[PDB]
Amino acid sequence: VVQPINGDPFIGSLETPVTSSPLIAWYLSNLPGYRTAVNPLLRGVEVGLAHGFFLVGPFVKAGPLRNTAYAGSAGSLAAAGLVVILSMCLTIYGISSFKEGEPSIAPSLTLTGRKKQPDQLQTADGWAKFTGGFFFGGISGVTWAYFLLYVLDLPYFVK
Amino acid sequence: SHSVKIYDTCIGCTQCVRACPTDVLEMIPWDGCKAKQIASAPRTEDCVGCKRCESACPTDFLSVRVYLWHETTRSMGLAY
Amino acid sequence: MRDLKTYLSVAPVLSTLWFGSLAGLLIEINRLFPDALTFPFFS
Amino acid sequence: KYGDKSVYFDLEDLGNTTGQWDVYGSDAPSPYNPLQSKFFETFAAPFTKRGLLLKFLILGGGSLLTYVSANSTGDVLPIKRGPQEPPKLGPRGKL
Amino acid sequence: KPPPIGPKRGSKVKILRRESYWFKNVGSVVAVDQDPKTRYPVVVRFAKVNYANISTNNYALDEVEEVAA
Amino acid sequence: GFTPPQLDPNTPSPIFAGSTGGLLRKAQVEEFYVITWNSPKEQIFEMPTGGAAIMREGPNLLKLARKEQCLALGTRLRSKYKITYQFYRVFPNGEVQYLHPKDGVYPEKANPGREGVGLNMRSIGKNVSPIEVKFTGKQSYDL
Amino acid sequence: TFNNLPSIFVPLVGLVFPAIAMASLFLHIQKNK
Amino acid sequence: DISGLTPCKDSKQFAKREKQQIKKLESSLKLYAPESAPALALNAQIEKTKRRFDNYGKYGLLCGSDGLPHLIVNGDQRHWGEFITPGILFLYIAGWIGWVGRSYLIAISGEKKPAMKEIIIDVPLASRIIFRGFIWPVAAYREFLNGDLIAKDV
Amino acid sequence: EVKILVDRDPIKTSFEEWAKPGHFSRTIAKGPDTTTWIWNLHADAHDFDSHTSDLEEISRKVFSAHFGQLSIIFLWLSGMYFHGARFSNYEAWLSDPTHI
Ligand code: CLA
Ligand code: CLA
Ligand code: CLA
Ligand code: CLA
Ligand code: CLA
Ligand SMILES: CC1=C(/C=C/C(C)=C/C=C/C(C)=C\C=C\C=C(C)\C=C\C=C(C)\C=C\C2=C(C)CCCC2(C)C)C(C)(C)CCC1
Ligand code: SF4
Repeated sequence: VVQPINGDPFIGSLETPVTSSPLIAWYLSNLPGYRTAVNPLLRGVEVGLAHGFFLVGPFVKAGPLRNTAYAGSAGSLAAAGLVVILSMCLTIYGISSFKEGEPSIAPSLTLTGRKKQPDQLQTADGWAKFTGGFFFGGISGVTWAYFLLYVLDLPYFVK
Repeated sequence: SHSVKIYDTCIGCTQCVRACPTDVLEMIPWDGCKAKQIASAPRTEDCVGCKRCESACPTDFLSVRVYLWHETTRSMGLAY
Repeated sequence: MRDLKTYLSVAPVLSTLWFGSLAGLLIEINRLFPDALTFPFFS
Repeated sequence: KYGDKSVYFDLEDLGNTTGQWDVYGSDAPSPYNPLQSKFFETFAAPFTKRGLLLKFLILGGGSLLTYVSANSTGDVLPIKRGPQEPPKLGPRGKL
Repeated sequence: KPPPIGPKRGSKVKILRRESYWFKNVGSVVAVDQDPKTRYPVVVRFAKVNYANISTNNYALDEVEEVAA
Repeated sequence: GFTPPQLDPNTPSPIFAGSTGGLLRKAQVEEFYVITWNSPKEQIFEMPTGGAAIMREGPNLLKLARKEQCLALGTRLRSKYKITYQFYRVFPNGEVQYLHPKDGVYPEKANPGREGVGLNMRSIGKNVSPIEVKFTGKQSYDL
Repeated sequence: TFNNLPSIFVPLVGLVFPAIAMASLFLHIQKNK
Repeated sequence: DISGLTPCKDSKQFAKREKQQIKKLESSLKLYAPESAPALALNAQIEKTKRRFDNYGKYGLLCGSDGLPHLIVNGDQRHWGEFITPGILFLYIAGWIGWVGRSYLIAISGEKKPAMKEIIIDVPLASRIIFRGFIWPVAAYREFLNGDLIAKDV
Repeated sequence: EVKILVDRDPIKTSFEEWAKPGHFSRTIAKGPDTTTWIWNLHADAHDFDSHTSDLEEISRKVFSAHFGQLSIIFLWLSGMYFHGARFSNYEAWLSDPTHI
C-alpha cells in the first residue's frame, strides 16, 4: 500500500505501511507530540517524564561512577542536568523560531482535507508552556527513576 | 541575486540562453553584429550561477558574464 | 608499411624505443663502469 | 478542485496542493484526567515565561554545577583527591 | 565607405585587446563586416585555439594592428 | 501588452506512483513552479524528481519543486517529444506568475518586445578596477 | 579555597559560558527586525 | 684535506666500511658451494665492492668522520671530477636535448598542422637534427648574437 | 531460436588506423589542438558505448578485448610458470618447504 501521501504523487513522501497504517499512524497520532488539540503543557509534561526516565537509564549504570555507591544519585543528577539543558535548548528554539504572538505555523489541514484548527504548540506561548511542562516532567521523572532505583533495586538488573 | 551581464562583444549565437536551465537569459534585437541580436538577462533572480551560459560563449574571453553575489533560496537551488 | 612506421614514430612507441635504447646504454655503462662518483680522467 | 481525477492543483486550497497536512496531528480532545491536568497547570505555570525560564535554567544550573564541583570531595572525582603519591623525578635530574 | 574599411582578407594582424587569449599574438583576418554599425567586425582566425577550443573571434578596428610582415 | 499570461486551470496531472523528490515545505511557505504542457498521446517520460511518469493525452500539470526542474523537463519535452510547454510560479499567497517565454516565444528567437537589461555597452576588459568604485555599492560592473 | 577555585571556575567557564554564549549567539543568529 | 675531511686513501672509517661490507657479503657466502652461481656472483660483488672502495681512495675523495666520500663542489681544481667536469658533461647533453628539440619545433612550425608532428614524431627530420645539437654551444651562441635564440614579441 | 549469427570481414586488418590516433571518436579523430586530446585519447579508448550507438560493434569490440585480456593472462601465467621453471628454487623448495 505504498501509494503516495494523500494520493499526491508530487509531494515528497509516500503512504507506505510504516508511515500511513492503522497501527503506526494511530500510535503517532495519540501521543503527546501530535495531540494538537490539547494544550501543549500536558504534552510537554508527558514528554519530559518519559525522557527523564529514558535519560536516568544510561547514567546510573553507564557512567563514570556506575560501579560506586554514588551511581544512582550522581547519575540521576547528570540526567537532571541534561534535562535542564534540553529545556534550555528547547527554550532558545521557541524564542528563535517564532517571536511572540504570530498565529501557528502548523498545518491547518489533515489527510482527510478537514480545515482543522492549527496546532497552538508552534506559537510562542504554546511552545513556552510545552518547555515548562518538559522541564517539570523531566525533573520529576529523574527523581522518580531515582526513587524506583532506590526502593525497588532488586527486580531491576544490576550487572 | 547573481549579477549576469552581457557585453557588446556578443555575436548573437543564442547558445548562452539555449544552455541556461533557469530562463535567466533571453535574446533581444540589436544593431552591433551581423546576426542583429544580443542576449539580455532580465530574470537574474532565477540565476543559480551554474555558468553554463559562459561555458558556451564563443568570444575572445566572454560576452556573457556571471558575477557571484547575494545567494538566495532560488540562486542556491534549494527545493527546501 | 608506411602506416606501421607512422605508428612506430608515434610518441609512446618512439618514447619506449628511445628510453629502452637509452636505458640499455646507461645500464651497460654502469656494468662496465660501475660505482662511479668522480670523473678521474684529467682529474 | 483537489479531489478530481488526478488533480492536485486546487489553486484555492493551496494547503492540499503544497502538502500542508497534519500527517498525524490528531485533534482529539485531552485524554488526560482533568484533576491531574489542573495540578500540572498550577505547578508548571511558573515555567510559562520562556525568558524567565531561560534565566532561571542557566543561572540555577551554573550555580548547582559550581556547588557540586566545590562541595564534592575526591571520593567522587580523582582530580580533587590529589596526587596521594610521591612525585617522580623527571629525566636528567628533573629537567 | 562601401570600399573596405578594415584589413584585407588574409592580412596577418596583431591583437591589442588585453582581455583576449591571443593578446600580443598574430592572427589571420578571414573577414571584415563592412556594415558601418557593428562594433567588432574584424573576424580573425588564429592558429592555436583558446581555452574554449576556439580559434576565431571578432575584434574591433582599434583593437587590432597589422604587422610589417 | 502583446502576449497575455495563460492562467493555468485545474488540469489533470500525469500518472505517477509517487516519489520522494517532490514538494517539500518550500512549497508550503514559498513558490513551487507549476508546469503545464499538452501531449499528443499518453506516453512515458522521465520525471526531474527521479522516476518515470506517464503523461496524459491532452493537457497535463506538474508541481515539482523549483524552476530548474520544470525547465529541464520542458527542454526534454521540446527536444525529445516536440511539444509546446509553459510553466509558472505559484506563491503560497495565491498569485501565479507566468515566466518561461514571457512573449509567447522561447528565449532564443530575438523577437522584439523585450527590453535589454544586464547590458554593458563595452568590451569586458574596459570595466573599472575596484579601487575606482571603492566604498560604493556598485561593485565593478554597474559603472 | 584557592585549591577549590578551579573546581568552581572550570565547570563555570567550560560549561556555562558555552551555554550563555552559544545560546545568546544562536538567538542573535535567529533574529529579525 | 679541506673542510676538515680526511682523504679516503688515508681514512680509517672508510676502510672499516670496506671490511664491514665484505664481512656482510661473506656471511651470505658460507651458505653455498664456492663454485656454484650464487657464490660466484657473491665473489664478483665482493671484488666489485673492493675495487669500488679502492677507486674512491685513489681518486682523492674526501671521507669525513662518518667514513663516506663527501663531494666538494666549491670549485677546487683537485675536485672538478666531483661536480664541474661532470657538470659540463651534463650541460652539454642537456643543451643537446633542448637544442634538438627547439630546432625540431622550429622545423615543424612551418607545417599545416604542426601538432601532429609532436605526436607522430618525424623521425627523418629529428634524426637529421638529432646530431645538430652536437654543436649547440656555438649555434646557440650565434642565435643569441644574431637574435634567433630569443623570439621577438610581435 | 539460438544460432551462430556471425558476419565475415566487417573490419579490415590494417595499420592505417594505428597511424591516425584517436580514430575511434569524432572530436578526437581530427588532431591535437591541445594536450588534453591525448588524455582524451586514452580516457575514451575503451569507451566503446561512446564511439558507436549500435550494440553489435560494441559487443564485438568487448568480445575481442576480452580475448586480449585472456591473451595477457595466459602470457602472465606463462611468465610465472617459466620463472618458476628457470629462475626458481621450486625443485629445492619441495624438499624443505617449511624452511626454504
Ligand atoms: C570543559 C569543561 C568541562 C567540565 C568542567 C566538565 C565536567 C564534567 N564532565 Mg565533561 N565534557 C566536556 C566538558 C566539560 N566537562 C565536553 C566538551 C564533553 C564532550 C567531549 C564532555 C563529555 C563528558 C562525558 C561523556 C562525561 C563527562 C563527565 C563529566 C563530569 C565528571 C565525571 C566525574 O568523575 O564526576 C561525576 C559527576 C557526576 C556524575 C555529576 C554530574 C554533575 C551534573 C552534570 C551537574 C548538573 C548541573 C546543571 C543542572 C546542568 C548544567 C548547567 C549548564 C548551564 C552547564 C563533570 C561534571 C562525565 C559525567 O559525569 O557526565 C554524566 C561523563 O560521563 N563529560
Ligand atoms: C638527480 C639526482 C641524482 C643524481 C645526481 C644521481 C647521480 C648518480 N647516481 Mg643516482 N639515483 C637517483 C638520482 C640521482 N642519482 C634516483 C632518483 C635513483 C632511483 C631511480 C637513483 C639510483 C641509482 C643507482 C641504483 C645507482 C645510481 C648511480 C649514480 C651515479 C651514476 C654514474 C654513472 O653511471 O654515470 C656514467 C655516465 C653515464 C651513464 C652517461 C653517459 C652519457 C653518454 C656516453 C654520452 C656522453 C658522451 C658524448 C658523446 C659527449 C662526449 C664529448 C664530445 C663528443 C663532445 C651518479 C653518482 C650508480 C652509482 O654508481 O652510484 C654511485 C648506481 O649504482 N643512482
Ligand atoms: C596485430 C595485428 C592487428 C592489426 C594490424 C589490427 C588493426 C586494427 N584493429 Mg585489431 N585486433 C588485433 C590485431 C590487430 N588489429 C587483435 C590481436 C585483437 C584482439 C585483442 C584485436 C582487437 C581489435 C578491436 C576490438 C578493435 C580493433 C581495431 C583495430 C583498428 C584500430 C586499432 C588501433 O588503432 O589501435 C591500436 C592499438 C594498439 C596498437 C595497442 C592496443 C593494446 C594491445 C592490444 C594490448 C596491450 C598489451 C600491453 C602489454 C598492456 C599494457 C601494459 C603495459 C603498460 C606494460 C585497426 C584496423 C578497432 C577497430 O577497427 O574499430 C574501429 C577495434 O575496435 N582490433
Ligand atoms: C571487468 C572490469 C572492468 C571493465 C571491463 C571496465 C571497463 C570500463 N570502465 Mg570501469 N572500472 C573497473 C573495472 C572495469 N572497467 C574498476 C575495477 C573500477 C574501479 C576503479 C572502475 C571504475 C571506472 C570509472 C570510474 C570509469 C570506468 C570507465 C570504464 C570504461 C572506459 C575506461 C577507459 O577507456 O579507460 C582505458 C584505460 C585507462 C584510461 C587506463 C587507466 C590507468 C590506470 C588507473 C593506471 C594505474 C593502475 C595500475 C594498476 C598501477 C600501476 C602503475 C604503473 C603503471 C606505474 C570501460 C567501459 C569509465 C567510463 O565508462 O567512462 C564513461 C569511467 O568513467 N570504470
Ligand atoms: C562449453 C562452451 C563454452 C566455454 C568453455 C566458454 C568459455 C568462455 N567464454 Mg563463452 N560462450 C559460449 C560457450 C562457452 N564459453 C557460447 C555458446 C557463447 C555464445 C552465447 C559464448 C559467449 C561468450 C562471450 C560473449 C564471452 C565468452 C567468454 C568466455 C571466457 C570467459 C573467461 C574465462 O573464464 O576464461 C577461462 C579460460 C578458459 C576456460 C580457456 C579455454 C580455452 C578454449 C580453447 C576456449 C573455450 C572453448 C571455445 C568456446 C571453443 C570454440 C571453438 C574453437 C576451438 C574454434 C571463457 C573462455 C568471455 C571472454 O573471456 O571473452 C574472450 C566473453 O566475452 N563467451
Ligand atoms: C662555477 C660553479 C658554481 C657557480 C656558478 C654560478 C653562480 C653560475 C651562475 C650562472 C647564471 C647566473 C646564469 C644565468 C643564465 C641566464 C640566462 C638568461 C640564460 C639563458 C639561456 C638560454 C635562453 C638557453 C637556451 C637553450 C640552450 C642553449 C640549451 C638548450 C636549448 C635552449 C633553447 C633551452 C658553483 C661554485 C656553485 C659550483 C661549481 C660551478
Ligand atoms: S552565448 Fe555569448 S555570444 Fe552567444 S548569444 Fe549568448 S552572449 Fe551572445
